[PDB]
Amino acid sequence: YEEGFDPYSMFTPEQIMGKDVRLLRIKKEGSLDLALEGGVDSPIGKVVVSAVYERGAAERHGGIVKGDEIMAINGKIVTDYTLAEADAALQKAWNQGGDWIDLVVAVCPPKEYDDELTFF
Amino acid sequence: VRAKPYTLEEFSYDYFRPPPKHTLSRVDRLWSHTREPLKQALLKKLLGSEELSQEACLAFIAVLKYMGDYPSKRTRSVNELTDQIFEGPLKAEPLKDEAYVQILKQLTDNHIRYSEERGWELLWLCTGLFPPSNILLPHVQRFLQSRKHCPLAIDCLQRLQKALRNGSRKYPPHLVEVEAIQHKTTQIFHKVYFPDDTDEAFEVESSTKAKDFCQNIATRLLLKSSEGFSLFVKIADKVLSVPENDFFFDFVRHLTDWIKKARSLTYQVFFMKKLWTTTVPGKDPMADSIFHYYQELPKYLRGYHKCTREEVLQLGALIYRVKFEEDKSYFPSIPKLLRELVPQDLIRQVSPDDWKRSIVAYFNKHAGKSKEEAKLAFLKLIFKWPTFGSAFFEVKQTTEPNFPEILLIAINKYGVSLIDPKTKDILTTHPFTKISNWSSGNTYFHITIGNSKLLCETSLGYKMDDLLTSYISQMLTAMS
Repeated sequence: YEEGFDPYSMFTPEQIMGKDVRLLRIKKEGSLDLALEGGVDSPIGKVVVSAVYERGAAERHGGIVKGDEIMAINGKIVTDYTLAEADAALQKAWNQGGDWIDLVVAVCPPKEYDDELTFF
Repeated sequence: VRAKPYTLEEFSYDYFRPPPKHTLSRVDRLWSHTREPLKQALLKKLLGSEELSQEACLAFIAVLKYMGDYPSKRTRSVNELTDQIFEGPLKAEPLKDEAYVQILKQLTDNHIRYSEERGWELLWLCTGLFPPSNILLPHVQRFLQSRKHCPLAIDCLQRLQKALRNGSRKYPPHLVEVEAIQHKTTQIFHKVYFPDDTDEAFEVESSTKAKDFCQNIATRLLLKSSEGFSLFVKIADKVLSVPENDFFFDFVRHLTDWIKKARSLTYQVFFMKKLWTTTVPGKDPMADSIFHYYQELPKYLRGYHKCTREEVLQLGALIYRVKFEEDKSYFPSIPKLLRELVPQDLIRQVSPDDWKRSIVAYFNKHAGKSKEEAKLAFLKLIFKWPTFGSAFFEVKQTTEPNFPEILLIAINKYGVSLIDPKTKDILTTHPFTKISNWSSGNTYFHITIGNSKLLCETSLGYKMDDLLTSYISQMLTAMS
């Protein structure tokens, strides 16, 4: 299963240096409800989760959160994809073929700072 | 003979679609009330426009439903039918005149009293969203002027004037607008919250723009200037500033609509200092009294500033004085109220009773000063610091290698400052004049310096972006 995934079969030690790389095999029921942001072009220079909507599929699985990095979609590495290239690949993996979607993600570490309140 | 009330009969002859060719052969006027849905838009202009005629017929079934002239249900939202009526004209100009002629038609020779009372609510809602064209406007005015005895006719005429002046709305009527007119009340009052833990009810109209609203609050509060002040909407988690030229009801409606897509839809309207450029303590007594002290106090207590022990004892004794004035009966309560008197990070540096003894000594040095004088004395001491009037953000920076990963970012009149969170030392200040570009996402905030790039990991990029945009705009317009 997903607990039996080796990220070194897909990535070089330099590629996943310090990253916590996991495999998520999402169910494939209705809407994926997972938004992306970034792209190779962008300031962050990677594909990250911008929102996991409460409705389901990505939320129902629970393995993926806002800030996590999308590294591969159905075996195809998406690290140097643009935002439009990534969104197209994510939708095409969800709509076209299979009974599941295979997402390789770099799990974002806990926020070591107050990222909620602002005093004006 | 007394003149009958004005109808769209004469207007219809030139601007309504002609009657079907079979009409004359047949030995229920287009400009008069029906219970029969339209199959084609009223206006001759929409004849060719298939997509627009379609939307005009959908909005008319919503006008029928609202007025009880078409079956519906015990509808969930008070604004479910009114959104269907106005979403069309708000997204397309040709549909704006269709909205008026449809409503006016349904108010012309309407036998049903329940129906006619509901159509009036719709015309009142319409007059606060957008005016009719220059061609139609006189007819709408003559329609209203000949029906002065109807309780909403003079208000619709008044709203028309405000709609011609302020321009058109972008979002359908808010639930407070719909509930007000259904409750037979044309005046709306909205609560506004201030940093001094008080609130007040201010009158709001459909045409109210955040700038006018801000000016009425400023006038009320006897402020010397409304410059740097702004409305803020606190909904769910989010706290957004309201753009100066935005319609108050459009901002709230859109923000609540947006929150509803990702989901209690309860909001709070705040008035606060946003930009601190022109702020000088002593200049404006009410601005200092209500806003400046109360806004700078929690920033200070979070430990965002670099201060000496002499200053924390002085400010501690000054806070006590704002809270209890000359009363010394809350002196033994200083250990219990330390989180309210001393910055978070320094509390552990000294025992609760050593703080109590030091604060009690400094208070007696502040003579017989009032709660108000104490607010100014606190402000004047902190105005000496380069971090006064800042917006502080805790971020994870990914671009600077000599700087810590966790940074404290202060956005104030001097630009963007990167502060060491531990020492409270300013590592660098990037003036607004040296900031060439910026962007934000849900997980970041980026700034380009010159022809140097800074990437911050944050969920507050939207706020930072707004502040950077507002400060740079303020300066750029001041340079004219």
